[PDB]
Amino acid sequence: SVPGAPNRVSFAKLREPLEVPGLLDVQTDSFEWLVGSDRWRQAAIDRGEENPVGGLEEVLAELSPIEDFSGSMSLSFSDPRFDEVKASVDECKDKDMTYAAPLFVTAEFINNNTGEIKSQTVFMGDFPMMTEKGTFIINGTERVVVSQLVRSPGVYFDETIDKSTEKTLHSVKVIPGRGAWLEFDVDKRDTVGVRIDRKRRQPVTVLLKALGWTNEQIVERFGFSEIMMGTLEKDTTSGTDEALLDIYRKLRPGEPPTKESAQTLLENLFFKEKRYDLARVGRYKVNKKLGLNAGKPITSSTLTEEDVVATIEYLVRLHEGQTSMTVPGGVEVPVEVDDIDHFGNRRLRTVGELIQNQIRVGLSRMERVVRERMTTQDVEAITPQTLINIRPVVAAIKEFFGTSQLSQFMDQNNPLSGLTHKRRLSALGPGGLSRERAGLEVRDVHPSHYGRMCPIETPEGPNIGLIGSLSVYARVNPFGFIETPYRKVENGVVTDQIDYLTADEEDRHVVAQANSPTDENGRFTEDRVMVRKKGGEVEFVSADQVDYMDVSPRQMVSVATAMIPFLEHDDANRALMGANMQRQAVPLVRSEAPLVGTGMELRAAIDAGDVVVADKTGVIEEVSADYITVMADDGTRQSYRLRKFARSNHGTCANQRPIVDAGQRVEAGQVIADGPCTQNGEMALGKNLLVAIMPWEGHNYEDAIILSNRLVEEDVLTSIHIEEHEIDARDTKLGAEEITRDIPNVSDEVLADLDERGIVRIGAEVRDGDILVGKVTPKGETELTPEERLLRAIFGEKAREVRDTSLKVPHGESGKVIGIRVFSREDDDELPAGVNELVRVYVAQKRKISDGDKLAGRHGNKGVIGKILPVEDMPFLPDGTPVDIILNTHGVPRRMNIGQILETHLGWVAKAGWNIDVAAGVPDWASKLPEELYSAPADSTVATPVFDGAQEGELAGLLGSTLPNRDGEVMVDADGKSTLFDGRSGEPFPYPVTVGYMYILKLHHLVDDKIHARSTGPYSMITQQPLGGKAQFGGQRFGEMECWAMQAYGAAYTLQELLTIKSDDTVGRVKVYEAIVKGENIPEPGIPESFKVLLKELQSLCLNVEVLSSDGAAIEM
Amino acid sequence: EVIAEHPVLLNRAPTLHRLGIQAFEPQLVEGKAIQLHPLVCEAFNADFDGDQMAVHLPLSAEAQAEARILMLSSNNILSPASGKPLAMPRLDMVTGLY
Amino acid sequence: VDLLGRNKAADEAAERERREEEAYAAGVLDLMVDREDLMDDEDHLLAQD
Ligand SMILES: [Mg+2]
Repeated sequence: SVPGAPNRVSFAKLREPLEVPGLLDVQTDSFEWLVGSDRWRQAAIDRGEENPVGGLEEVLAELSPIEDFSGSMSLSFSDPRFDEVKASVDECKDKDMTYAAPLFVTAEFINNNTGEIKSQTVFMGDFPMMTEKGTFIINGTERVVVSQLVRSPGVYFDETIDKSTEKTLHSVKVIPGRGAWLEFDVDKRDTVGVRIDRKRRQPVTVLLKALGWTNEQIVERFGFSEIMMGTLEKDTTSGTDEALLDIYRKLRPGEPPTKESAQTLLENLFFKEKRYDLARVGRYKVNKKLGLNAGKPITSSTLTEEDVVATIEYLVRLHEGQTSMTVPGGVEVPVEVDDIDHFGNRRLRTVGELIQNQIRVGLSRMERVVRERMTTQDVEAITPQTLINIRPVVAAIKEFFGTSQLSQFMDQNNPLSGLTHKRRLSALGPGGLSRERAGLEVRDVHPSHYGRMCPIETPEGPNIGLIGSLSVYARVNPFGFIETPYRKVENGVVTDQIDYLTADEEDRHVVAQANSPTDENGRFTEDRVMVRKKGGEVEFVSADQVDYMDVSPRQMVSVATAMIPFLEHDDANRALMGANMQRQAVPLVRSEAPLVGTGMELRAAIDAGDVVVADKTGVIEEVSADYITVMADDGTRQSYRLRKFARSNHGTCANQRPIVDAGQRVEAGQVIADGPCTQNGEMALGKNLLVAIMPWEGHNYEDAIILSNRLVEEDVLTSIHIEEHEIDARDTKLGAEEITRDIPNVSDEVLADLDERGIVRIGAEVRDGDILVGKVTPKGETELTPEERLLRAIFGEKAREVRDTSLKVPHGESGKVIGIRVFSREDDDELPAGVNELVRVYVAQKRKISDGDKLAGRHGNKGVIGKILPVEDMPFLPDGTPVDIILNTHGVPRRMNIGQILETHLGWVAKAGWNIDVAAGVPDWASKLPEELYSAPADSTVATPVFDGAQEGELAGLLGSTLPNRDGEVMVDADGKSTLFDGRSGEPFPYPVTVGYMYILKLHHLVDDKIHARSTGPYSMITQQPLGGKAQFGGQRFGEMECWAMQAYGAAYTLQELLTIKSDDTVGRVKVYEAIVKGENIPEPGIPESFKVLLKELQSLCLNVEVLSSDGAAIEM
Repeated sequence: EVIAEHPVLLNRAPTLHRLGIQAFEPQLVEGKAIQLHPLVCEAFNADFDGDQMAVHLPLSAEAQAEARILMLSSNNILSPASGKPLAMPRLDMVTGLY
Repeated sequence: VDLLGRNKAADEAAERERREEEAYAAGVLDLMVDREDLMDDEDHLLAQD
């Protein structure tokens, strides 16, 4: 499909009826809806939806008209419009600006007395805009807003077990989009009550009467249930007014018992749409569940007395065990409890809806000021400009993009990491679930996740289960529910019709498995087929009972999980580990696509956006490392600037490079420049290299890994890492700090590489302790000691009042300076208050693979390099080729991740071409293979989808059809094993060893940034203990369990020195340091300050405490 | 010259049993990863797939003697829970001897 | 019993016992290792979470 797609032969045997949709739609569609772009308008009206309203249009219409308390004044908003962005994305990133566009809305002031209308256009501020990649730019940093999973504004019934009596208690709560809650429950004594606005419980009959129902009507409607009649009998309230007064005094205990307010508050609490709203999704859910207004259009989202009575009837029917209910005027609906974890109840707040809510809050704040100062300015001399205060809305938008929990720095470790970050589904966040209520129950795989949330992919951190990844084929219902496609099946023949179903509606049909065998016409060729039914149960049903089928086997998995070959053979835990480790790969200096992979790796590469794609067909006029110029067929000229050695958010290098030649023809959408971690426009997260599966002298013992020195000499696993140091000069109580080259008391050996401005020159190499930016700060009173004055005298030191605070390379860091960015308010640049100049320095280094670095495959097999062997020591094949990596045999079987062996065998088959004989007909094991796989040359990449790829029999047959080597001798036998020689001894190994090619990748857990040490350093002022963390140069923790272990050893002295000398004991610490440096034996400790102060306090309490020596001897000190 | 004959304690949290802290005689190695004797892995419940370890330096003479005598790894062959040996061949070492 | 009722009876020793037991559980949770200074190969669920 992609014009520049390399030919990767595929093992798939099933034809996909639906292509994978745009993977970033989950963001772009939402933002288009928010801004009401014409594209979204057309795509929505195509659905038969008349006059779609954008998010901003919806919010503005809901906000207006704002009417004065007297009705003589009014204000209205409409017609939101957007102009061109101030600057391009790259310029904004380069200048620490925010990618935003002006927002204008037409505002009309109306005076109802004289009829004056004042209509103008009001600037509402700079609204941040989304880029083509589905991300935002704020203050120069790239950020992503992740979708949030939240409970929908429906009505939810449930049953629980009473803690005291162990009885069954049924309850219901009405959850609105905006407003107060309403809930009912049957007590353990069979008493039906209602809680209004979470307040104290009271009989439901009180609420029923307050709505105007008389005792006769209540008896008639609820006579079927004895508990309701008993509650009414025991209800000591009569008449509508008395019940209204009771409710009013319940909700407003401190207000006078006036009848007018008592009647008004109830109407204004639920039933009038000013302060209560179900948001057009809560209304839909309530109508569907209770069977109200069947077939009617959604006219209003307000609550009505009819549905409250219906909810009470539903609760009463549920308590008494009835299964079906019919409401007067409605349609029959089953009576059952609600599983809040079911995606028929959970909905998705996309970026658009979150920004809409923030804008709603801002405009709500604005409305108060507008209506307040409507009553303070002279009438008829009041334009919209005079009272439209846009500060609150801009402040709200800035706060959301700067401090909200959903807007996060994009995970820019590699293209796959960023792509999978944009498609997150986060249950945690404001309006989600409570911080301390994230129990193990919610973070579990419900059956409804199938086809809309991947069960394998999830972070390893504390958010396991709380954060998910959207599936490849899923999409978002305009109500926010996640839909997924299915093929319609009729009379047992699979049809090309595809319908999108939500989890709520999927349970009403029987869904067959994706890869069920079928004939050319589509009819099933089996009597019984595996299907999923209402409860998520998998069973076997006749061929005439199926209703739908999955579009493809890859429906359940996500983008990352779709890139693990032979995913059948890996356990769920190891698949999870591999999927998450794919997100931690660090881009290498030269990327290389895997020999054996999946067809997804192409699309995922393009949809990530890091690859440059030609917009229009044309000829490559000029190509260079920095930019590509294309002349379109229509005469238009395009220029694409490539980003070179740009530092990602996580310190990885984002270097791009072109893959086209001058004069070449490129089709529309063709990839013209490789991304940071792709080759020819497809994912290249790692390197494919030769692996032998055998233990080796114990160097690969306990999941360790052995590497050949070749990988160090050829820069196979080398990666470039860039660090950004920062400093600034601020105003102080003694004055302003200064950046200078004349820093005091340093030899010329130290500042040789500093420029005139005092900043390290570009291109110079720096090592830990080297000065980067020379900075000096004013000091206070000197008051030299006699010794210091003598030193001034004997060196002729003229008085100066500055102290050195120059920026220096942190401990254990080095590299070459590649860039400097300097800002200063004198150049009108925006800076923090009380700051004059700011400097940022970029230091780049070329890290090779070393001992301790973490490597891993795609199947969850991970380890650390325990040894790097000389090339001559590695076991080598009979032709002299030395293997690159050795993996221990004992780690494969018990981990249940045998898919790595499949990858090894298929990679060997791919590296050396194969040729299946057809002289006497196709071999019986080659019947299912497509003809395209009957032959292939060396280094021929192959594809094996996750759930439809190479079979065991096909792979076993292919292993014996590989082409010979240069000399004509086959290295690997039909079993995938080869006879390896010993590099050291030279004798052949007694038994053949499994050999092949494995795709392994370098994780971002390098030892260079994990080693830490501390003899003495800074200390915390609050608690006097050593600081914590590598950045602060802190010490290691010594917990209570370590103290228990030391006590169990009987090592009293070691524990004492750990708790006192190496801890908050200043005098002892200094004494021990002095003794060590001077060679004196370590002084003994004793009598800490805490005991001294405790003893002093005890004495202050007139308690004659004293310390005595021996078993009854005199005092000491 | 300084590092010779100066034991250091190795620890890996959590410390469920006293053998979680053990003294070793340090020797300098290139690179940045600590090298741990295989036979003590079972004691530390550590595998070489990404685990880290903490090192503490005894200072006083009494502390050095305690580490050299009470806490030395070679002196803790037997587990304290049941007296059965703990630093014995495992995994690869078994397969060879078998 | 309906006519007389109860004089808003409350218990004090039971509340003290509950408070002490909850404090002991909090101390037990604090005794465990924190996420800031784990030594495992990768982050994982802790009891405190
Ligand atoms: Mg581990």
